Amino acid sequence: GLTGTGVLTPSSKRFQPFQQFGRDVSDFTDSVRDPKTSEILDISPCSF
Amino acid sequence: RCTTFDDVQAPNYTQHTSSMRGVYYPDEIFRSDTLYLTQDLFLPFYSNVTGFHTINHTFGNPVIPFKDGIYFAATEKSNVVRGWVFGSTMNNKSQSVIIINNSTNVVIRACNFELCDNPFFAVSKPMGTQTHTMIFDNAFNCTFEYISDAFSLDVSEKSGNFKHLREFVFKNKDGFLYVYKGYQPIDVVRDLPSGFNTLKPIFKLPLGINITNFRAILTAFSIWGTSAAAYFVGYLKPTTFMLKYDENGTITDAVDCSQNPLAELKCS
Amino acid sequence: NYNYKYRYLRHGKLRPFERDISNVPFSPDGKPCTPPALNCYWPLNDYG
Repeated sequence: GLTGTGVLTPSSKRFQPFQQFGRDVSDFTDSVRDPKTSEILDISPCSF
Repeated sequence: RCTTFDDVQAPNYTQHTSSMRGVYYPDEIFRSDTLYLTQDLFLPFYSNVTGFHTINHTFGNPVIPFKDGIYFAATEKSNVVRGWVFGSTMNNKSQSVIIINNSTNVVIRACNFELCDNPFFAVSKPMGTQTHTMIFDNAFNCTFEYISDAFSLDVSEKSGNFKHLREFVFKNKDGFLYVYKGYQPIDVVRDLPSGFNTLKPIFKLPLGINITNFRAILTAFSIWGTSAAAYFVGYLKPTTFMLKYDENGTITDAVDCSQNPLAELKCS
Repeated sequence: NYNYKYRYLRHGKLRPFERDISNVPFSPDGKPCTPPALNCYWPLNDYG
């Protein structure tokens, strides 16, 4: 359900089996466990 | 059959300390590196703990009410007290929900149920064949039925360390049924160690009945049997909490507001 | 359509997403009755 705009790159983290989203300071999801088994970050700020 | 036995007496209502036990994963969502706030029906810290100190002298399963958020704990020895049937009038004339096992797999039904004054698990002492687990007697004007996975799950009569620890939270949300679990191997005599552990979302069942009152289910050792132990009960109360999440992505420090003016300024 | 019913009697108001079938011999302060003994009815009602 998550469209968006930015840059993706894999994680460096300690993720959990139920889990999907990270919402860094607020409501951001920060990261996706891809729906076909990957677990990457999010950097929606490309450069601007 | 209300296969109801002779050794049930009224208790002394023994109460203890609720220091920091009962924290769960509030969402499906990671956080890190903050104090995050939200409010929930939680167990208040440090407060009373209803200790039910069932021994061979006393079996303990009265009428057990829900009353707006609950907490279950049992320092188990091979998982004696399994079974949760939640409902309103605890009879045929309650469509309730039976939440039991075939010792591997969770079998749940919600329907009119022949809710006897004592149905149980007629479990033996050295082996453990549930002789009289007939609880699926009657089912008409039904609603629901659910079967989970077969998993490793022991029953039998033991003692020793308080190695198993069933820490359960059964939480309602508009009919939805939230099941938390977190394992914590412990050994005190039977005095309560303090501590804190993440409880973790096993299940939902979306059931939606008049979820008022209930009992527990035990394993009656076909002379019944409980041993030198207890089980701990709490309620939930709707207050606002501040959590300290690490960089390792873990519940590390849960702190209420309304417990303590100190805790209020902490969350302030 | 005499086949199908609803209920229109209860102690108090509802809560979201809840189902009770129990055709209580309903009465304002308990009274498990044999309706229609007086002040003892049932909540169910047909459709017409």
